[PDB]
Amino acid sequence: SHRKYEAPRHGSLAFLPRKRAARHRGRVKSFPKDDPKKPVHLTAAMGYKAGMTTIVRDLDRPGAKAHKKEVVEAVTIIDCPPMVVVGLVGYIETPRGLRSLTTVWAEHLSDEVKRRFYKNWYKSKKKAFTKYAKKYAENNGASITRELERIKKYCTVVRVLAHTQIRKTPLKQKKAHLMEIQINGGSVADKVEFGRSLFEKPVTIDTIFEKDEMIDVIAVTKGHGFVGVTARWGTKKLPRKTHKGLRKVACIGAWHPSHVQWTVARAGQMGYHHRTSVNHKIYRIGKGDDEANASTETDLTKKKITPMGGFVRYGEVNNDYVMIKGSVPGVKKRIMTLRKSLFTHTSRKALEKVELKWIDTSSEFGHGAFQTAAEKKQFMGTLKKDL
Amino acid sequence: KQKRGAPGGKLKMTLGLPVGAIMNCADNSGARNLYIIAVKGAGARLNRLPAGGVGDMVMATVKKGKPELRKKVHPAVIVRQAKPWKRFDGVFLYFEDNAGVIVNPKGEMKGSAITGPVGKEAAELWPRIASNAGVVM
Amino acid sequence: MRTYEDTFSGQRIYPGKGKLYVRGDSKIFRFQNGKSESLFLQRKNPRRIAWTVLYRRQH
RNA sequence: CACAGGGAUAACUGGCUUGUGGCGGCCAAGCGUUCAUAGCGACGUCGCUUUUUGAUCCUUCGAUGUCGGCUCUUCCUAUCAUACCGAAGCAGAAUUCGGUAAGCGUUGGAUUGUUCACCCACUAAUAGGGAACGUGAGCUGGGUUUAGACCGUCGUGAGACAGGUUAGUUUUACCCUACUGAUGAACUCGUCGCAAUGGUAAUUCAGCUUAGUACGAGAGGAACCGCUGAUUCAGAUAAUUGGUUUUUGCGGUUGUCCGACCGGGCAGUGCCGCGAAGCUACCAUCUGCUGGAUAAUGGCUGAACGCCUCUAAGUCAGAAUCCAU
RNA sequence: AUUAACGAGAUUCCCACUGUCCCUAUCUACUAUCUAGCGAAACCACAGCCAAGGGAACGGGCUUGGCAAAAUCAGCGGGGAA
RNA sequence: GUGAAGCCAGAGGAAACUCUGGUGGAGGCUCGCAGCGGUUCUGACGUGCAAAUCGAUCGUCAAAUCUGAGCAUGGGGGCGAA
Ligand SMILES: [Mg+2]
Repeated sequence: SHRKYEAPRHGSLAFLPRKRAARHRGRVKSFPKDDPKKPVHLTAAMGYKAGMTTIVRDLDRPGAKAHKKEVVEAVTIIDCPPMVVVGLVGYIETPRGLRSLTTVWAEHLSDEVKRRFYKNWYKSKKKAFTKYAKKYAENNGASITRELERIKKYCTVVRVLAHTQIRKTPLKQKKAHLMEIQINGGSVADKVEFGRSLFEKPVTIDTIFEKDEMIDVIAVTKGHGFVGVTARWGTKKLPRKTHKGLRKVACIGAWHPSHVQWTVARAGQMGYHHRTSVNHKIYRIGKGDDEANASTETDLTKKKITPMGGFVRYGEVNNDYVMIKGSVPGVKKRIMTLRKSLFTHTSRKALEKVELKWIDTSSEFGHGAFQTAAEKKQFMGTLKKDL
Repeated sequence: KQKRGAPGGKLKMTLGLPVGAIMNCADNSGARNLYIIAVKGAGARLNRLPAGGVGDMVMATVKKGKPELRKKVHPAVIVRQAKPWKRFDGVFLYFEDNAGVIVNPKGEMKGSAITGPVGKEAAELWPRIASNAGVVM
Repeated sequence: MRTYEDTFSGQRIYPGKGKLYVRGDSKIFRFQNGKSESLFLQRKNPRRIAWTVLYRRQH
């Protein structure tokens, strides 16, 4: 007989395989559509997630109830030390898909990247690219300069291999991360020469992104061990007087089709899935050499964005950083991935031009009350340990 | 075409009191408490009781007061609640008690005076309650 | 932007922190954190609380 | 109450039939101020379905757990609302008849064990059904349907009543398969990639302006574009607010024990106040894309059939549909 | 036919109270979990992937199709008319 | 805990008589530990610690209360506040 009262479905079938992600680093599955009339430019970056904080600004939205008044919004801080180009790859088209056919690395590599190709680096001989270097300084790089011509002739898209400098962060890890970034240049000749220039030289994120524009975020979510049905999918709990368990589901299928189906809710893994979050606004790109990268045009204090005592379960930020409106998937210290957007934004809310007015820098380790130690001292008075 | 009573433009806030709540009454209409039986702009979902917050219309009866108002169903509006909630400016606030007034379906009050403070949201949406109230927030 | 002073304990308050409590007789109180608010609701006296700003000034 | 047996023989599912039950057609005397077919339809007649009830007894009596409710998934269209359209005894508004269409929804309560029903209120709407009359090693045990007991009618009596009432034990999964997840031998060890196939996701409403305008004698009274919000659903996150306290962190305090003070044990965490970190809440915050091909319908050129005609050859636009991103 | 006191008797309403509920969240102890030692039972024609067909009128085995890759761990309660 | 008869003193009234304060300690009376019993959770376990147990919550508790040993009634017979 039919179901008495109707109701929607618990959980979504779109994100169906609820299993642990296959790899720890996020995976960009599609790059923005190529346009051959722009100038050459990269289309992605990568960094580390520091924490969250609070700001205050004034709104510019004609017709709203809060037009030209002060709002309170949450933001997140990503720590982005520069990247170093290492090489480039070229793909051609085939009746079975795209495929790569050449790679050309740079002459000298760092210990950071070389540590990635090994699982036991300490008791090794570290001979990663030793013989490859001899290709350079042999017949004047003849073998090197032929592969590049091949990419110029046959290939149709080009990508750049880049790696981070993890030694410039408070992390305990020493193994760098490596990934690919596509170039949307204008011609295959142009975008291979531009790639060649950037060999073994750092590139900063302010040449990649720009303020108050919309981006996409890719990462791997937080992990929970092994959870029941009530928390995994969100089903109602059974009455208090139920024998043989209460936090369950009651009917997992009708007599016929005679098998348990793939659409019923059951216990298993929670978290550590791959996710792609979209439509995030950039509020600020802060430089690292500046010593007032948390001030504003109205709050003329001199301070840096690190709270009083460093972000909890993280160090301090001494590099460039980006401020993003909202939340992003992933815990602190985890490798974040940023990339340009695929959509077209004409909504009068994604086109707003933001100008902040205050940035919180209080301690998140408790009920923090002051902004700077100078402020605390002048208010606190004098203590017994100040001699 | 008599439009169904529902405040237009009301931003979302934490709903403090559901169906079955007994709030106070703050006006000279002769009632003392109010018993909620419905909420106007309510939705529809299995097992979920409807609820409302400061500012929106409610259908309610009276259970103790002048015998000329009892055993009937009146439209009412809430004016202050006891559960914290935040505005766009980022500050939380809350009163001591739950209270409401009796109105017309068109939006006119029945009584003539309000006794106590009033939430800012109620003033903006209903012009009559604002013009007749004292201290707001 | 603006800042406020805690009613019970005189601590400074920035935007977003604390809450605002309105008493029955149209008097508005602000508390910087839970500790101030909880003590006030128990009818305690600020004068006898050692860490208050008023207690320090009084002595 | 007992024994030997019976599916040769009943009470439930399943199977053939469809009288009764439900739904749809064909002719046209007439209703509709005049006018058979805007909307209906007598006297007759042709069908469809197995969510009603009957008829039969084919399968189970060395047993297939027999009412209802709670939770959950999926399927059908005879379409309540949502998309786009064709008709009217369609001026506007509110409505009635039909098409493509099952993608997306279809509520909160008082009385009854109820299925069924009838009232209150919100909403865009509160459509109809199947899966062994879905669902008891998933729950509950209010009713029926063991033994105790009371009343009324019947019987001389033991006792009877699809008459009323009260109290009455709900067992087992570790095996196989199915499902949710997690390892893994063979071609040396690794890093960076392609994508066959499988899955798929968003939904509805409100306010301002258009507008006191088009329409109409008047009373009344719309719509596209534009702007801002909200209901249901989905994926994350913890700066702020709240919850949690074995941080047994700090303090207060009762009884007893260490001769007294200090410092401590025990009262399965003695009790109370505050309480960081972590976890967490539409009780908190952020986010949810656009290309192709079409159906109903409206058209262009145009014969068959010197005229006409959206179709016969060719072709244009086009939906919450279908396939992809 | 009434009836004060009495009742682990059946039934209706009111005040106070609450996680019964809206709507779920967290903490503690003992298992479940892994290891060393010891170490059973119920049950079992052969065994174990589906759709339609016909058949004793609801097949794991038959006919026609779909398909189909070693060995395994923790849960689960659709089926084996268990 | 409540406080029945019997006894002492005082006060009001013309009289008949009526009031007030103590003393005393009755009741198949009452709250509530041990013993005795077994209402609810329709809780735990349900190839159990156990062929009827465990936990919390409950009924009675100075009398028709609980209990040991010796003796009597024997199967169409005994015994039964049924
Ligand atoms: Mg007019």
